[PDB]
Amino acid sequence: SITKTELDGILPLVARGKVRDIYEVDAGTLLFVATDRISAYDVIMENSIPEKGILLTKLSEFWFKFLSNDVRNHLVDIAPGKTIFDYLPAKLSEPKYKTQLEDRSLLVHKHKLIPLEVIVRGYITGSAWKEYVKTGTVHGLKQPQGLKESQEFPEPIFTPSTKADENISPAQAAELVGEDLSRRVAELAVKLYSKCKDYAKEKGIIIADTKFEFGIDEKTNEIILVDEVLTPDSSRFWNGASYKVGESQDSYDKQFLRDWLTANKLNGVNGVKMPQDIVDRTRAKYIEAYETLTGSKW
Ligand SMILES: Nc1ncnc2c1ncn2[C@@H]1O[C@H](COP(=O)(O)OP(=O)(O)OP(=O)(O)O)[C@@H](O)[C@H]1O
Ligand SMILES: Nc1ncnc2c1ncn2[C@@H]1O[C@H](COP(=O)(O)O)[C@@H](O)[C@H]1O
Ligand SMILES: [Mg+2]
Ligand SMILES: [Mg+2]
Repeated sequence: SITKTELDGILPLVARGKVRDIYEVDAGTLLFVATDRISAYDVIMENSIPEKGILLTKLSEFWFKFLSNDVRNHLVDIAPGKTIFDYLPAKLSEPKYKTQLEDRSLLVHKHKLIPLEVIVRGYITGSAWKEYVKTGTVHGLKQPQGLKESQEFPEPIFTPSTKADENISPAQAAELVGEDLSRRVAELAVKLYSKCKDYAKEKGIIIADTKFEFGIDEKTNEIILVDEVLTPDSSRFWNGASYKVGESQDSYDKQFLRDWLTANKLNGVNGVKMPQDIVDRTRAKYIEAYETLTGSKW
């Protein structure tokens, strides 16, 4: 398992997120390394879920391919017969480095990002449900009366956010990134979410909502799908089997972890080591999401 990548300065670091380490490959290219870290209640666990980052990378690769005729994406085309390692400095093929990178890394074009978190919600839950119960709105948008918890919205909706996160209205998104650009990302995001939500539902997973990020290629005026796509870290995954309108749903991937944290008053606490049984049960859910959605065997 890979918790924290250690590349000994071979590439400069651009960022470390909750789960991913981002390196600069060259002036036009980044390397996104998904680690096996996991977060709950906005804090990272001390220990890892082995191979989570491989599974999530491969799931993202599946979705990029699934959506290849719908949207351009940031992946660098790896030539036939080659691997990402052929596009990286030779030293990163040495075992001490290759073992940290293989199967969990994506080579991506640097794009100009549209600085907006493009959340699409298919189902009313989370902060959207809380706001709705209080004022009948979601990100300020008036909703029909009588929706029940976890109910499907009449149509999936664009509900933007700004990173720290702040739920904002569509009008505020247009202030931030321009009216026409906000309109284009909203329309595209809803199309992409709906297609993938329908596919996943037929496989038995409900993707209640998802967070996309987009770039813009200004030379072609094309919106580019970037960042994390339709993983349980970027989305709310629910078990289809146990879906019941009018109540909360278990987290597909994190409910075992959340239950254990809650039982021990560890929600939100730093430095927490998960017990082996929690690690194992959580890992098995990632493998099942990967196998069910991609049709591949792990
Ligand atoms: N193709 C792209 N080109 C340039 N930047 C990108 C591209 N795709 C995503 N990014 C940016 O790269 C970074 C991805 O890092 P990552 O999402 O793993 O961590 P984070 O956003 O800092 O924290 P978090 O774990 O909460 O997402 C983000 O700053 C994201 O907006
Ligand atoms: N941009 C990329 N970064 C890292 N791995 C990639 C990338 N593109 C494709 N791959 C991997 O290369 C293999 C062949 O994919 P493809 O190049 O699309 O034919 C797959 O197993 C992918 O996981
Ligand atoms: Mg991010
Ligand atoms: Mg992803």
